[PDB]
Amino acid sequence: FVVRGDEVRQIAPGQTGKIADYNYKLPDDFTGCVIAWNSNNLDSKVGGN
Amino acid sequence: YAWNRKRISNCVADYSVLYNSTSFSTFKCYGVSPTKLNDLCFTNVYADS
Ligand SMILES: *[C@@H]1O[C@H](CO)[C@@H](O)[C@H](O)[C@H]1NC(C)=O
Ligand SMILES: *[C@@H]1O[C@H](CO)[C@@H](O)[C@H](O)[C@H]1NC(C)=O
Repeated sequence: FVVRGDEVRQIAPGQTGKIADYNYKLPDDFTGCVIAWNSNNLDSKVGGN
Repeated sequence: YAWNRKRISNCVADYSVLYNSTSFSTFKCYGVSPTKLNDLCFTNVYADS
């Protein structure tokens, strides 16, 4: 998925916020990995995507 | 250097009201997990802004 930058820290087992409560909610036993990278070059339109 | 500090007094502390106001880049919590912040009552609270 694509999120806001200040919200990447919300993609973690224990987190609260709009993403971690209403949107995604990673489990407490995730046993995986979270890759995240800035995509302002891709997911951004000159008028705003 | 001259940081403020205030009492919070009687309150319901629901950070959900702040969700479409600004995204908190840093929301590290110590001694208390964020997920439990909605199931707790605090006898004293200070701001330190
Ligand atoms: C708060 O909600 C309104 C209603 O959709 C929205 O237009 C506004 O942008 C929200 N606040 C922020 C900071 O996004
Ligand atoms: C913050 O204060 C400004 C100016 O009074 C106001 O325009 C804005 O809506 C306020 N934001 C919130 C979340 O109350």
